[PDB]
Amino acid sequence: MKICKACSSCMVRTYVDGNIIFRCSCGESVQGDSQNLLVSSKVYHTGEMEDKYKIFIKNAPFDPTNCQIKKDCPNCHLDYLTQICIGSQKIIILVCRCGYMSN
Amino acid sequence: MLIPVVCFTCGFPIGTYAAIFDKARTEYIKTKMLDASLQIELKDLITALGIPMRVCCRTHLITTLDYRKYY
Amino acid sequence: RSTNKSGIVRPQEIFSAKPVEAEQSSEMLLRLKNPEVETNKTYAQEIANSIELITFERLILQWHLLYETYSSNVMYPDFASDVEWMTDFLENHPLLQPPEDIANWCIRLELNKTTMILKSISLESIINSLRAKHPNTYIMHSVENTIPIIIRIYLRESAFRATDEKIAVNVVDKLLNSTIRGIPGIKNANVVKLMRHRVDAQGKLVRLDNI
Amino acid sequence: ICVAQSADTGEKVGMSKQLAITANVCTAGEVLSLKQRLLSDPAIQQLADVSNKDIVRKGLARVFINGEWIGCCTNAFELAQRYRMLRREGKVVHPHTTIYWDSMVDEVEFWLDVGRLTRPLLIVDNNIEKYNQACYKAAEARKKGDKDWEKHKIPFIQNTRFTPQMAKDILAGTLTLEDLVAQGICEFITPEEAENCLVAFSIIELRKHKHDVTRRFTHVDVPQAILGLAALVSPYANCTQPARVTYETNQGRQTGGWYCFSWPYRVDMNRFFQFYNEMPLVKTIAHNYVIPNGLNTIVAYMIYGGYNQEDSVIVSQSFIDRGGFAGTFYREEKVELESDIESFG
Amino acid sequence: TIEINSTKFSKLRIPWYLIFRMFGMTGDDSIIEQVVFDLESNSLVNTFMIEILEKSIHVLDPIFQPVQHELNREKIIQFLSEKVLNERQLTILDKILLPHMGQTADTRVRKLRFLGLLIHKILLVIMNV
Amino acid sequence: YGPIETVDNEELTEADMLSFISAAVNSTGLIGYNIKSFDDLMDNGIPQIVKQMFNVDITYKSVQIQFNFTDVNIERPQHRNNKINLLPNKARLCGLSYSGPVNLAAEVILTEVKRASIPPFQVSTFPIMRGSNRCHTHHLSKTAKKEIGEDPNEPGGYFIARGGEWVVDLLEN
Amino acid sequence: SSRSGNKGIAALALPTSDMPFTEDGLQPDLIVNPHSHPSRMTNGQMIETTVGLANALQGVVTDGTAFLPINVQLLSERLAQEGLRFNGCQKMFNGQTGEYFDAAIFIGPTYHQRLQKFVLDDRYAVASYGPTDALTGQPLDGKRSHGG
Amino acid sequence: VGAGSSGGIYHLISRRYGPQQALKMIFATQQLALNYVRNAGFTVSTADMLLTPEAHQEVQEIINELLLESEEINNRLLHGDIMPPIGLTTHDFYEKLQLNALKFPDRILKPIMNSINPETNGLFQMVATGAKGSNPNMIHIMAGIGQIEINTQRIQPQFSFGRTLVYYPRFALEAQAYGFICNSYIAGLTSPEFIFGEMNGRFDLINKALSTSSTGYANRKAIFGLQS
RNA sequence: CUACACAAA
DNA sequence: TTCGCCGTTGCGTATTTGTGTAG
DNA sequence: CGCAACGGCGA
Ligand SMILES: [Zn+2]
Ligand SMILES: [Zn+2]
Ligand SMILES: [Zn+2]
Repeated sequence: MKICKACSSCMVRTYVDGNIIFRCSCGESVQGDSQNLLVSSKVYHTGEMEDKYKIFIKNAPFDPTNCQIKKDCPNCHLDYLTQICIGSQKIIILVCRCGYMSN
Repeated sequence: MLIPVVCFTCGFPIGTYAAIFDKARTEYIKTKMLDASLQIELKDLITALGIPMRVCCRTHLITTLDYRKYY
Repeated sequence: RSTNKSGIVRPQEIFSAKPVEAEQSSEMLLRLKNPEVETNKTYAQEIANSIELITFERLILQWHLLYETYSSNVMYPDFASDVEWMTDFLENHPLLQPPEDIANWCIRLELNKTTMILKSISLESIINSLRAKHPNTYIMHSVENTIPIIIRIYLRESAFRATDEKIAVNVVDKLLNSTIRGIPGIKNANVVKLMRHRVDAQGKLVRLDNI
Repeated sequence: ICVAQSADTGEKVGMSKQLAITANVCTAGEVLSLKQRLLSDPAIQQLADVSNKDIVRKGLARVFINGEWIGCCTNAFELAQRYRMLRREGKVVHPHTTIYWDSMVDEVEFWLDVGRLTRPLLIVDNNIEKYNQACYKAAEARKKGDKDWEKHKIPFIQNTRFTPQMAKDILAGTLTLEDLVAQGICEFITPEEAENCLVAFSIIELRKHKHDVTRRFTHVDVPQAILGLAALVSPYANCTQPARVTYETNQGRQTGGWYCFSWPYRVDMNRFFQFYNEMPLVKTIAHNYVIPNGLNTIVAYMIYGGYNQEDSVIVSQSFIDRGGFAGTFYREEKVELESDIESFG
Repeated sequence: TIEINSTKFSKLRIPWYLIFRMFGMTGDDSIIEQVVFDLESNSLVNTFMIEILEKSIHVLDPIFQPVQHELNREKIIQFLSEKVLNERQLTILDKILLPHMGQTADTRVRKLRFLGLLIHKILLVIMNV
Repeated sequence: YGPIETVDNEELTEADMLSFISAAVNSTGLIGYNIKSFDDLMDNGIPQIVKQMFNVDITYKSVQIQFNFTDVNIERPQHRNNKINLLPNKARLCGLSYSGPVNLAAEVILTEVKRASIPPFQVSTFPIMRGSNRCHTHHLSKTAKKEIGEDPNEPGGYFIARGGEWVVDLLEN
Repeated sequence: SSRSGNKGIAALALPTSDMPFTEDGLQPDLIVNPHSHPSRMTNGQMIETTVGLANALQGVVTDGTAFLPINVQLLSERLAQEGLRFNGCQKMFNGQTGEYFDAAIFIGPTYHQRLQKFVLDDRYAVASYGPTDALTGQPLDGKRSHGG
Repeated sequence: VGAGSSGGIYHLISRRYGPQQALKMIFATQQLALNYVRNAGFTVSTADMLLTPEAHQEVQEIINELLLESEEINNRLLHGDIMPPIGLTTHDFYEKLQLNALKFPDRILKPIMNSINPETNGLFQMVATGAKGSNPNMIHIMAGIGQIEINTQRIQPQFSFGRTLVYYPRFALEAQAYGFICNSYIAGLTSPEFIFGEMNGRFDLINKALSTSSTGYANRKAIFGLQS
């Protein structure tokens, strides 16, 4: 996001002609270089699960409806660990209430 | 609305002892103490009434609802 | 049942005379030539792999559409360690010079090596398919004999006669949809065991279970 | 919702649902009192004090009451648990309020609106705090090098406070569901709150996992609670194909019987009053609350001349004559006089 | 597009940022923040959210062309009144826009926070999370 | 609460939990949700709907009219023979509606001001659920219901309108 | 119909002398085809008959509520302890001929319901004349209109 | 002699002497059979569908081996050893593995038939002679229901995120959580097993309810396209 | 006759 | 200039039976 | 609810 410094609004990209001109509705421009040259991108199945389920994975040990298994928490030394099976690839995450988050 | 005059299945006259059975059963349940009352065995009571060991006759004797108990 | 064959969908396709593009359960049964060789499962599996359609999007780990141009130049800071293989490509291909009218656009594609090996596809095959199908682009590639393969596609000038962003995005879409291998319209191609009858030299009609 | 009761034919299959036997419909609660209590809670930060940046930077949890966002709390789970305990006490929070905690978006939702389905569920308590304390003690023993660290661990206990004495008192009329709720033995759970509940389907299952620390039930159910009144008429319904239980729910409601107890004072149309009714020899709990319609016919499962094939039945003419399923059908003829023009004669 | 299915308003898909503008908080970055909850935050969640919000802002509305880039509340509110007295429209808007949030002038920033939360939830469902 | 380790339950059978089912059904009453909802309606909701939501204040061309209803009361159903009570069986037989009178008192303000107060009056009749707090059989023994031609073993929950009995459904929303 | 959902239409009514009877004189009220069971899986009715056979002899009414613990082996042993066979089957004689069946017949009390579908209400027969529609000139619709 | 039996005796009688003769022969043979059963007698009893304790233990062992294979698949999932084929996700491959693992072996009939006397079992004789019922009917009644499949897949987690029912925890791995019924009808299903069976039965009822309208519209269109 | 509701196969 | 698109309209969504209720 | 003309305006 390129926020106009005068009116606090989104600026268009307007790649005219050989460079990048951050044209705004009010008229102010910043131009900019380097990072602002990535027009678009798409990344195929790289970075998921933990990022979008961060809240749920944090809350999992405290949800009583989550499954538990009988194995030790190395950090915490309980006998039980909360088991999560998230996504279409069925990633198994063992998480403890102390903070253990076996990846 | 009452215990039938004769057994619906074979025609044995259980209505002869219908009233005696009703009141004797109320008495016999009272000394034996809604669901626990139904599980009290009435084999001896019905046999003493003279009714034979017939599945149909005892069925219709003990299961028929009395309208006077509901209205 | 399961390729939507649930309900009246296939009978509705049949009875309503639905067009080929409106079918949800299209299938073909293809026999190998030389009925002496249609008895080896490995050869049939190789042919099945060879005919299944593969587009460019299935070999791409990720792609980036950059405004940067190249000169035989301003470059994106993130993909700055690419100049080594750009120099290597330029020195190893003295016949494919950068366009004298190259446009200020680029497409940096990261190739999935695991998918490429799992499909027996080579970098040369991909580049040859891209150049033939998309003449008004200038493909630049890293070295396959290694860090992942990087491909840079620069629109020449002719893709533009809509803002240049829109033309570049549609060119990205066209490149990602370009078929690398296989015949169009073939999602999958699995090998099936066929029961067929055949007459021998003795004139007996035998049921061949091993087709 | 009764998982069995539905139409067995036509477009009305699964269209008209039936309340389960213990299911109730909530009335509107004191939303304003709970809102005042929440906004006076030191644990809840007001909407005008915390910004959207603080909600994600500090991991604040949005608190809703009747769908209205009223603030944020430091930790959603503790707030929901504290208010669940307050509801269990029953004084400050009405027992019929819904306290829901969404673990996927970190939100606590309170619901007190009309139309919520509720059912009472027996609460299952455990010693998980003491279990964890024993685990930490055993870990400390292992760190110290003790060769008998196992004796520090205590077995896990999970159980309900419902006891057979309370069952006897319930059957004896001394104990009621209100006393069960006030004592904290059971609580009302709404389908939204039910998503926060891990329920043992039976006391048998609760007893099976009594010492299982990996199955920590929040409630224990009574399996008959998943059926409606008409579905419970069917005996040994779990031994019957469930579609036939649906068939019975349909047929159990067209059965002739004492359609009304005040029939002689009613001019009813197309109403059938069957004289003789019997309690089933094998009754179900549905007959504690509704009158049984039908008779305990003696049935021979046999081939007799091929007159009972393809759902036909051979009946005893004598059983018909004696009054078996006999009754009175009633019709009515209501004719208005319109105005002074018409008269009866 | 945010549509209010009230009596006076119907079939009129006001852009979300325009509705945010009519209730104050003219800062467009602040309007985006009302949906993403953290403007200067990493992770692929906020980036995808913000890119969608960019596209939603930078699209020609076929029926809200004049006020699409307008930055004062007056012109947008007057356009809304034409399409459907400034303080009359803005007061009749809060009686139909999230009444459970409140119907008074004070409850407007919280109404916008709730609207941004709703848009955030919808766009989260768009992620297939 | 005591501890969970010392709860004696090993002799709690599956037929003992049917007692919990019985406790639940006896508490609700198997019909009680909708009778309670109707009682809540004509105890608080109808007064809420009338006292609130109706304090109209409009200005016409200029002239302004303001009037609100301050008191609302619904009575048990009545009949014309000196306002004799309408029993459910009489309504069913005669084809009447088992509707209870609604009484309203309204004060008009015009603005000069003219504070006019209207005495309480019958505004309409509201249909009455059988067994509701405004039904004539609400607090009645089974015998007392029998002498008035009523079913003693039925819980009510329905409406008598033009002689027929009607069930207002539980709509899914 | 029974409480397990097994609908049936009364096809034949037999006098008391024509109905089959057990060795001890028990005869049915209804004769239900065994072919109604195997596809419909209404084992609850079968178990209810087995339980009610012993209930009638003991003079009790027991609870057959769903999901209560059930042991069909113990119920059959209860039948045996009551003085009957392990199965509820008995030696039956044909009422019309007096000849015993070679197979023991399962007979017992099964609670049955009379569904309020009366053939006297459902049957309809119309002759060549009656009320017709004014517009189409066709007969009116159905029994209610006295033609159709 | 069955109805709709191509090449049966009545079809041959019709081919050689006419369909009216076939109808008369159907009536005559039906009278012969009914008059025979007038003396032979036929019945079905609750004991006809009861397994011996040994057969019950054998069925329990078969079901335990099925659940053991399912638990092995779950253990493989925990270790990340589930590697789907191309075109299949790990979730879909795991579901296929669980569906195949929980299938009843064809030897489930051995305990059923060890408890059955084929000469006197009315239920078995109805099934085996083609009069009524099928082998799955006998297996469901006596041995066990097995896995409940709706649209050729297990019970989907519809209750909540990763939950099939309020009785099973989130992301449960046991087969029972997704519609595997270890009980038979004679043994009596538990509450969640009955819920899954009710799901299946309701699905069948809905299918029967809506197929009528779809097929009726198709039939009318075909009739009007073909009637000329 | 036009809704609508409850049912049957 | 010849086609896609897109609201925008219509059409249609098993059969035969009963009973009500009202307008 | 879906399906299919359609006919008027963008290409
Ligand atoms: Zn600007
Ligand atoms: Zn830990
Ligand atoms: Zn008898």
